[PDB]
This record gives sequence, structure tokens and C-alpha cells, in this order.
Amino acid sequence: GRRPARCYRYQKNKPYPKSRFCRGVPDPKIRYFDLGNRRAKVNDFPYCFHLLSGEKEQVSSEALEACRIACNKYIAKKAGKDSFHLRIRVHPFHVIRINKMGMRGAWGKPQGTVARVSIGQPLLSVRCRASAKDYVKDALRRAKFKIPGRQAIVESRNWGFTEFTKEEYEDLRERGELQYDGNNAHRISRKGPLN
Amino acid sequence: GWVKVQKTRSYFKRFQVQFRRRREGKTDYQARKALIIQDKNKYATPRYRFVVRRTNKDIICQVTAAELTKDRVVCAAYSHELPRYGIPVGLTNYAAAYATGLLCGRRLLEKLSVGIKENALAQLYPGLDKATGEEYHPDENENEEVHAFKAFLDIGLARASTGARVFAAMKGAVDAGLNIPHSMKRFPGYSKDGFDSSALRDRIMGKHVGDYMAELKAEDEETYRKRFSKYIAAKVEPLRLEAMYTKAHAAIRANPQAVKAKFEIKKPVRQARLTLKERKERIDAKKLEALKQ
Amino acid sequence: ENPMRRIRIEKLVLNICIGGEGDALTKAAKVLQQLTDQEPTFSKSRLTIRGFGIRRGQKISTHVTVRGEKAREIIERGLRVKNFELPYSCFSTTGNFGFGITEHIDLGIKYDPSMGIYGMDFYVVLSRPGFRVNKRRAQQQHVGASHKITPDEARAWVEREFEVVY
Amino acid sequence: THSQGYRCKTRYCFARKFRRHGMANLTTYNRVYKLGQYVNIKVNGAYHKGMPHRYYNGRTGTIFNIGPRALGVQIQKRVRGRIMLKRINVRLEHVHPSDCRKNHLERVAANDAARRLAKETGQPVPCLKRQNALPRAAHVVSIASAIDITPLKYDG
Amino acid sequence: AKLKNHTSKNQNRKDHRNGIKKPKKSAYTSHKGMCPKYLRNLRRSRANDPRQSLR
RNA sequence: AGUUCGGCCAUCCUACGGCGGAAACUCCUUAACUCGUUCCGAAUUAGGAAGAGAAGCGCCGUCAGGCCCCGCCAGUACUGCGAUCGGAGACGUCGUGGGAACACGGGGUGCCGAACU
RNA sequence: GCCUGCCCCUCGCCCGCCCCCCAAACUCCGAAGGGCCGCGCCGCCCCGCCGCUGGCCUGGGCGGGGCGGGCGAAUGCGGGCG
RNA sequence: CGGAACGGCGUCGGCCGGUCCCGACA
RNA sequence: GCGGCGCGCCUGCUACACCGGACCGCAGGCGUCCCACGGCGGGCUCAGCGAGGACGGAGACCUCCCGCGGAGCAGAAGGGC
RNA sequence: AGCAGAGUGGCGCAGCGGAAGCGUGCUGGGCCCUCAACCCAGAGGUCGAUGGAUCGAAACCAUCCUCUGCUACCA
Repeated sequence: GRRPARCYRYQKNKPYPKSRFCRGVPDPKIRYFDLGNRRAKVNDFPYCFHLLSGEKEQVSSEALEACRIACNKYIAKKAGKDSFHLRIRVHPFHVIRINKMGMRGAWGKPQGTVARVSIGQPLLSVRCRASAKDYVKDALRRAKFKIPGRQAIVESRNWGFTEFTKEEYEDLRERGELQYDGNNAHRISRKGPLN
Repeated sequence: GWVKVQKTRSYFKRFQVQFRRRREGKTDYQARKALIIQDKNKYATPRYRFVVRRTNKDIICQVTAAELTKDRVVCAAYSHELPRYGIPVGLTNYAAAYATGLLCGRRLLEKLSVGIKENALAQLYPGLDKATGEEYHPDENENEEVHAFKAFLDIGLARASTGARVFAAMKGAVDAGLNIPHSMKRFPGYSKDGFDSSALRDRIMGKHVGDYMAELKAEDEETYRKRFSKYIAAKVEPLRLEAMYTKAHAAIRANPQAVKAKFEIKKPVRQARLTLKERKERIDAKKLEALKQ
Repeated sequence: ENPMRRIRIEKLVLNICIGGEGDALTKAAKVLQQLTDQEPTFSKSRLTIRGFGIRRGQKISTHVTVRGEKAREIIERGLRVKNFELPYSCFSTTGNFGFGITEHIDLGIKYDPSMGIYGMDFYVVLSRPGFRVNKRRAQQQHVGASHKITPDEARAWVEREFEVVY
Repeated sequence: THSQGYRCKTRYCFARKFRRHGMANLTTYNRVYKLGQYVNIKVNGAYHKGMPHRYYNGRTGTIFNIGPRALGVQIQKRVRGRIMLKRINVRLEHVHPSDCRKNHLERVAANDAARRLAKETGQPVPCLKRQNALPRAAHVVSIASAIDITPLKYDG
Repeated sequence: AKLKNHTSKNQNRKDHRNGIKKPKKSAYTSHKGMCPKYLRNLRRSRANDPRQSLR
């Protein structure tokens, strides 16, 4: 039954993705990575909260799905689906193998998929408005229990999901040096054809 | 209707430009490697190739050896100089080719034997005094002590055809006294059974040009004037064509020495490249025009 | 207004893709030869498809490239079959244009049972002096954008030379 | 390895460079070679005749033979505890001249040039031996503007 | 049943015990594999004048 | 200035828009020949000189793309060598040496010989 | 909307700009780290020899004689062969 | 005090803010 | 034992950038096919975009245009052109 | 564990790169003096879902669900 998962906690093998060589991989449990109002503008949703990872471990797609369902429901119930945009940053690309039950012909057939993470790697990030700003930290704490090891939820200086800090974003927006691209924005980029 | 660009930044990043002279279309490297290669057991002894190049109004004939960073021209002859030797017009014709080939060979053989004054090149290999269109090899006939200067034909991107003008220039050089390896298959008069000397001689001594000039005169006089306006202007008659070449082949043999021709170097107007501030001045002003709208 | 900017027909290609019959293709070759006074060439099939009933390497088409007076003389007859009416969209980005007529009888060929009706597509290529730069073996370089025929420049010259209405 | 054919493990070694695919610059054939010359062997993937094995890539050697279309090179292969001279015949494309002795050749001439002057003007001769850096020296340096630097407080 | 298939440990030590032996001096000058023509010329050239040991 | 043969083979390329030809180069101009075409003087081969800067070409432009160089990135990421260093481990530190890359910001945009006019 | 109309809206489909996360069997870039080789004999003039080489009086080798010279990284240590 | 995710108003030490003599319905 | 054959050989990987590296490790091949699918010379440009042109559309043919190979080169795979 | 097959009308069972097909049920229409047969119509399908793959897939391919047959090495 998917095994204990303490078996596949650490990155002990070189990355094994789905490829021409690796066939018959069971489909990953998590398919929805952009959730919430994933279509909101950069000027909406100013604050960001990130769930970081304190270990170099492999989380399973089963875990990643269990956490996103838990986190989405708490902030949607407490506030609204419209209030936040939650991105599961990690995607399950490694394909774990199980040797069915001796050590002859031990090469295992795929059992599932895991996400290789590192230290400080954000796993779940939420872009939120003020209505849900307080509730986001609790929601990401609910997700922390479904993820193996110790993780930390921190507020982000960067506006939304952009790389501009809230201070840089506010100043650039005032002088019209920011071009909106939808969920995210970039600097005006003075280069290229003038026309 | 919405196309994907063929030339993306990726195509420009992964693109490898070819050799400058291959991008230009001027050089066939595969053919030139074969002409350039000499066995390493022969070391740096110079190897010579006979380049013959036909422009729209010229036949350029050169003997060049390939150094490491350059190509050194041992001797050059151009059909532009044929008026000095008595060929007024038809300077890109088969007869002009032969004349430029003889001039190249004679100019080089003299230039090799200028100070030797004993048993050297031009005296040793006088060539075919009369330009009969017969197969002649300076090599093989007699090569002891001094040997015939050896060169190999470089035709460039020109097609090798029977009765080609590049082959005629080589025939002139062989007739001057230059060892150029040849088989005569791509020469007028070759038959599987055997060469007809007269057929090569006819093209070398005009003939077909003269025959056409007389055919037009016989029938379409208006066309005759249009086709051969310079020939009529220079008073070159159709029967007299063979004679002028015969005098020219003697003239090239007697005095093949190059005489420098004077000219003036005039640059065209040539526009000036702008300074960075000049480029910036235009850009800031162009943006201000957009601001003004 | 350089004389070298003058647009001339480079050539006219008349292709007859009869299909995999073989018998009809020789008869189409005869029809093409009578129109152009030059031997047509036969085009082999690249792949095989049952819907077309062709196997790879079977001769499936017949084409001729006619240049000079014969080109525009033939083109005029083809245009007459469409009453000098052209689609407007028929002009390509590179300035070429095509007709495409059904039947060979209209081009003034006399109907015979041995050669049954054989339609062909007339393609007219519009050139200018100096397009040799892209076709010469030595120093081949692309033509400049200016000297290339715009689709609009093609329509204007054909309206002057053939009085066509779009 | 379970397969050991002539060109095994040569995927990145005998591959051409990013923009350097294509025929050889004609200097490769034109460059003159002399017996005893130092030659660096770098295999070119495009030319397949006379190709040295992947072991011979990266090996400097000397030209034992100068032959038609081919240079024989003596390279030293350490097999076990014995270094063995191996004589290989490599075609022009996969061999290049080496600057191994160029610093020695440059030094010999520079040493003579200083010596030539020592015979004439300025008879005393400077030391013509390489010195391995040496331990600096004294000197007075103006502190004048010295920036006071402090370890910076941790951010993150 | 199963024993070690392969080991390299100690083999470098064993090689360096008295090893890293340079390959002779005659080998560096041998005429094996040299150009048959060049070698014939060398013999003819050294078979004339003081070098000649022909008597 | 321009041609022919070259060297290294984008600071040389690509797109577009300008400009300029006295000569040169080219386009061009015709098939009696010579040669030529899966058909086709398109190319090519021969023979020219009625034209032409319109192109190719040579210069110049463009907050152009690419390419080149230098900063910064960043002493970062990684890593060689010592640690009875820390940590349950995962991994990380500290001494002692090495040290990228992507972005990003700026500036560039062929040069070399032989012959010839 | 209306006989209908593609007289038309909406997402998908194409194209561009972005953007999240990747690859033992992907690489434009590219370390640390390793590998191979060099670190003493020069330069000058003249002379010989060669079925080799070549337009040549060209080379390229193999020698000889003069003319000036000079031992040109650090450290440790006598090496080789049967 | 082999040992984890997780808990601890056990006890010392921090880090970052708010209320603070505008003494933290009157 | 059964079942496989790393029992002779080959490509990419494992393999930790010289070379060398192990496994009943990974993803695969070989025991043949071709007097042309060979040698050589000439000429040529490939896969395709895009736009055009009777039947003709997803799909056959014919044109230009731009095409760094995105095709092909007997078969595995990697180079190479 | 792991292995093979299937999943298609209400029941069956075909199809298998271009429809859904036949029987039964299932009504209707014939047919006769009436009935039985019989004949002929009419209708019946997320083709177990999904993703890919295509101009297009019930089909072909991956994932999965469900059934249904095959299964453990004496010492």
C-alpha cells in the first residue's frame, strides 16, 4: 500500500525521471499545482507566505496532493477561493522503484513518484489579499503535518510571486517602470527596437 | 496565419558561418585542398597551381603558390593587356584565353630565367613556336637537369566542358612551355579514336567568331552591327581574324615582360560612421518625438 | 524607373497530376508537348497512398517549363478560358500567380478520344532582371528585398499586360 | 565497461565543438612538420582515417616519421609500472604543433641576448635563472584612507 | 560460489614499488615503422665519405 | 578605391532601411558555333556590348536579433585537503587551498598578405 | 439578431510574451581536481654525402670543420640493466 | 540518558513588534 | 534447480571531466544485408515553414521563398557530414 | 504479490483509424377464416473511465477502476 514512505525519504539514488527508458510509471497523484484565484492581477494579492523545506528529502505525490487539499480548504473556508492563489512549487519528477517480494534481478519496477527538495526550497507558496492574510499562516501550518520532516512558514518581502520586494514594487509602480504581465509583472526593460 | 519564426535567437546562436570565401561563393575548399596538398615527405618545397578565372569582360590567368597565411602570385596575365599585343576586341573569347595562357607561361618562364644566363627555362623550353592545336607536353618529351615548371589547373566554380575557355588558357600555357597535366578530352577535336588537330586550331585562331560575323554580314546586317559593334569599330574583318592572332602569338612570345600600367586611386564619397553620443542623440530625440506624439 | 526594375514572366509551368493510371499520363504528355513544342518531364510519387491509388516511384504527373514568347502566348489562351478573371488571392507572397483550368479542349487543342479531357494548373513566375544572383553557381547571394516583386507589384503588371479583373 | 570497441566512451571526446563542425582549416595540411618536433594530438571527429584512439587524445609526442599524408608520433603510455613508447601513425587532421618547448626556446634566446650584452655593454650579467616568486619585500604603504570594515549582521 | 570479480586496490602501489620505469633509450631512436624510402636514402647517404664504414 | 587568389573563419552573421559607383566587379545582352537541360540558354556552355545602379556588391543606419569583450553575479554555487567539528540522521560548519554558471549592466561590430588596374 | 448569414460571441486551436518545477543515458556554459609533455645546449660562417626530394642553385636528412660563448627553477638524492 | 515527527506557562538566554506617566465605560 | 545468458562481440549510460573500473546493473543491438546500398568524377540540395496553383481535402503533384540540417546515409546506439 | 483477457443497446456478443453491428428483448406493421409461426420495420450504446495520439481512435497507446482465469523453491 504505497509502503511506509520512510523507505523513500532521502535522495539516495541519482534522479530517475519518466523517459524512453523508464516506462509504465504510475501517474502522479497531484495534477493541480495552480489553485485559488490563479488569474488575479499582480496589483491584487500583495502579501506572500512561503512554506520552506528544512531537509534535502523526497516528498511523495500522495503527500503533495494531501497537503494542497488541506491548505486550499482552510483558506477557502476561512476567506474565499477568490482571496488567494496557492502554488505547489515542487513537482513529482523522480520515479521510485519497488522490488516486489531475492537480490538477483533486484531492479525494481516503478511504485510511484517523489519530489526531490533541498534546504530553503519553498514547497508551497500563497499570494494573498488582506482578507486572507492572517489565515494563510494557519493554512500552511496544516500542510506542514502532511509533509515529512520539519518545514517553516515565513512571510515574504517580495510582492506577490514577483522578485520585486514590496518596497521596490511600490516605487516602480509610482514611476510607471512596471509592466503588468498578468499574475506577475516585470521591469520596463529599456532595450530592443525603439518602435 | 500565425507563423512561427524560422530565424529565432536560437537559430542565430546555433548558426555556424561558413568560410568567408565559401560564404562569398568564390572558393571551392574541397577542390582546393586537393590542389594544395603535397606529401609531407616533400616538406615546404613550393607547389604551384594555374588559376584561370573568367569575368564578364576578362580572362585572368595566374600561377600561385599557397603559403601558410597567404597565396603568393608567381606571375599574372590578364586579357585586358591583349590590345598591346594586337588583339583589339574579343578579349573574353577562346582565342583570347589561349593568348592569355601563352602570355602567362612566357611571362613566367622569362621571369624564372632573368639572371641565370646559362641553360634556363625559357631557352630550355621554347614551347610550340607555331600555335598548331596539337597535343604538346613540355614534360615527358624532355626533362633532364632543369625540368618543366609544373602547375595544375584551378578552374574554380567553372564547369569542365568540351571546348571550355579555361582549358584553352591551359593549352596556351602548355604551348608556352609549362608542364600542366592534361588529357585533351575536354578540347575541340577530341574523338574517342583520336584528336583532330585542326578543330582545336580553328577555335584558337578565331574561326567560329569570324564565321558568325560573316554569316550576319551575309544576312542580317542590322543584327551584325548590334552583335559586333566593337569589332566593326576596330575594323576587325572576319577573314583577317586568324592573322591578328598569329601576329599576337609572336608578339606575346617576343616580349612577354609585364609593363606596369598607371591609374589613379579615387575613393567614392563614402559616408561616415556616427559616434556613440551621435547615436544616443538620435535615440533620445526619437523617444522625445514619441513623447510629443 | 530603372529598366532593370521591369517585371517579366520568368516561366510558365503546366503540371498534370493524372494519378496512378500510367495510360492517361502518356496522353497528357502528348497534350503538353503539342501546347509547348518541348518534351514534358514525368514526376515520380514520393510515397504511396491508397486514397490516391499511387505507389512510391510510379510516374504520377507531367510538367513543362516554358519561357519567352511561348510562355505568355500559352498564358493568354489559359486566361481567355477564365475570361481574364483572376481570384486576387491567387497572387503569392513571392509575386507569382496561377490559373488552373479544367479540360484541355479550351486551350484550342482539338478533342480526340485517345487523349480525353486533361486539366492542368498554369503557374506563372514573375521575375525581374538581376534575379540570377540567387540561381548562379558562383557568388550565389539572395536578391534584395527591394528588387523582389511584392504581391501588389505582380497584380499591377498583369493588369497592364493582360487587362485582368480581380 | 561491457563493450570495448575502437571508439567507446567517445561521445563527448570525438564530438565537434559548438560552432566548429565542418571541414578542416587548410592550414592543418599546409603547416610544415619536421622530424623530432613536439606535436599535441587532438582527435578531430569528422576525419575518420588515421584516427588515434581516445587514449592518444591529449598526449604530446615527437614525430618519428614524416610520411606521405601521415605523421608517425612517439607517445609514452604508462602501462602498469612500465612507461612504454608507442609509435602511432596519425593523419594531418588529428595532429597539431605543440608549444611545450616554446618557453624553453624563448628563454634560451633571451639568456643569450643578455649574455651578448654582458660580453659588450654592461659586462656584469644578471641572474638568468627562473626564481620561484620569492617572499615579497618591505615598502611603506599610506594607510591615509583606510576603510574601517565590520562583519555585517546576518540577513535572511 | 561467488568471489570478487575485480579489484584495483594496491595495484598502483605495486606498480610504483620500483616502477614508473622509462622506456630504454634505443627505442626513442629505433628505425622500426620509419619510411622505407627515407631509411634507404639514409643508408646511401651514410655509405659515402667519412661516415662510410664500407671498406 | 576595386578585382583575382588566399589566411583565421560571425567584432566577419541575419533582418530591414538608406547611400554610392570613373574604373573594377556585376547585372546585362544573344545563340552561328562549342557545350548544356529528369523538360527548360533557369542554370550552364559559347558569342558579345544595346543598356544599368535596380539588385548582388561596397559603405552607412537601427533604445535591431546574434556574435565579441569587460564588469557584476560572487568569494556565491560547487569542490581538493585536515577536523574525537556540529547534527538522531539528512545534511551543515570550521581551518586550509581552488573557484564557476545563468541572468544582469556597459561597450564594440572583421583584420591580415601576394598579384594587378 | 434570423429563411438564413460565419450579419457573430465565448472559451479551446495556432502564434508571441511570460512563468512554476526538472533529467544517469539532455547540454550553449563549465569548476575543483586530475592527465600528457617541456624546463640546456645555443647561435654564426663554411664544407661534404644521398637511387631521397623538385622549375631551380629546392629542400630534408646524415655528418665534418672552424668562430664565439655557457651550464641558466626549487627540493631531496647516485643511477641503470640482467 | 539508541531515537523521530510532534508536544512543555521546566529554566536561563535571544530576535522582532504593539501597549506603555496620552500611568496600560469611567 | 527452473528460468535467463555480460559464455565471443558492439553503442549510450553506471563511471565520480586522462586512462582504467564491478554486478543474473540500466536502455538496447550482433551471427546478417548490398556487383550496388561499391570505387570515382561532375552536377545538385535535404526535412520542412509560409504563400500560392483543375479535380485536391490531413494527405500525392507543381511553383517561388526562406531554409546550420530540424532530412538522409541497410539494421542498435552515439558521434560525423 | 506478480500474469493473461475482456469491459460495446436492457441481456448478450461482433467490430477495431472513417458506422456503431446481429440475435434477443421490444413495440409496431404485415399474414390468415382465426391462431401459431414467419416476414419486415422502429428504437436502444459516457463503447469501464481518463490523458495522450491523431484531420479524425470504440478501436491504437499510457494511467487507473473493475471483474475473470494462472500462481509459490525438496533440503
